Amino acid sequence: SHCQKTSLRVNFEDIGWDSWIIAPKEYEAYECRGGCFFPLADDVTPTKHAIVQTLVHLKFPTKVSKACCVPTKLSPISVLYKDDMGVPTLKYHYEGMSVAECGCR
Amino acid sequence: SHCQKTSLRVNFEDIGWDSWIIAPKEYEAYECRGGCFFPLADDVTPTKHAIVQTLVHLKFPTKVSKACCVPTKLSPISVLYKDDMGVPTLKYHYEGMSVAECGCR
Ligand SMILES: [Cl-]
Ligand SMILES: [Cl-]
Ligand SMILES: [Cl-]
Ligand SMILES: [Cl-]
Ligand SMILES: [Cl-]
Ligand SMILES: [Cl-]
Ligand SMILES: [Cl-]
Ligand SMILES: [Cl-]
Ligand SMILES: [Cl-]
Ligand SMILES: [Cl-]
Ligand SMILES: [Cl-]
Ligand SMILES: [Cl-]
Ligand SMILES: [Cl-]
Ligand SMILES: [Cl-]
Ligand SMILES: [Cl-]
Ligand SMILES: [Cl-]
Ligand SMILES: [Cl-]
Ligand SMILES: [Cl-]
Ligand code: NA
Ligand code: NA
Ligand code: NA
Ligand code: NA
Ligand code: NA
Ligand code: NA
Repeated sequence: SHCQKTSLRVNFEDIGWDSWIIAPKEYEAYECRGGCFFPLADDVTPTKHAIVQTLVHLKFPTKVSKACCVPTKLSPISVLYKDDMGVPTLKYHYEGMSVAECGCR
Repeated sequence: SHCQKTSLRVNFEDIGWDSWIIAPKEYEAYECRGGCFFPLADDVTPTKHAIVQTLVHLKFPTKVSKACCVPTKLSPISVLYKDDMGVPTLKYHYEGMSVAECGCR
């Protein structure tokens, strides 16, 4: 029950990107679910600040917050997008769109 | 009320690091408080995945989660630590201990 990568299928029409993304209709974004708490896992790759914060949160839960599970590396997808001239263009590596790694931060 | 850097003073005795950190006693870790929601701010430097996720969260709040405000860059501190030989040693740049920048991820 710790920080890891789960599935998240994102339909572009739901987020209102349909007016400038022809295809695909949906894609697999993934998301990062899971607690950042001790005992920690081997591959959350946690920062020292995350560790410190998680501990101060144990001592002072009402004041300080836990560290979050977040994407630590991202991947491109390809998209077929409406050009300002109204000409379908391909964006081969549309950066930052899918999750490669999660971690505590 | 958006993602930004607030103060967080961390006493090493509270987190149980006192047994191997002689000095300092306390330091300024900072933390990243604030919502990741729209309308966004100019300097959250948000990733496309964070933006997509925040939108899917609006449509499906019970299922998907918001994007978190997290440290995006960190700074060292210096620490005076007990060596395994029992000899105070200085760790001049103890990396990853303080927040330099926050962002939505
Ligand atoms: Cl899904
Ligand atoms: Cl466990
Ligand atoms: Cl641990
Ligand atoms: Cl670190
Ligand atoms: Cl809180
Ligand atoms: Cl472009
Ligand atoms: Cl490209
Ligand atoms: Cl290529
Ligand atoms: Cl891009
Ligand atoms: Cl404080
Ligand atoms: Cl606002
Ligand atoms: Cl915005
Ligand atoms: Cl991005
Ligand atoms: Cl949820
Ligand atoms: Cl060392
Ligand atoms: Cl050093
Ligand atoms: Cl130096
Ligand atoms: Cl280090
Ligand atoms: Na969904
Ligand atoms: Na408290
Ligand atoms: Na390629
Ligand atoms: Na405090
Ligand atoms: Na829902
Ligand atoms: Na220096």
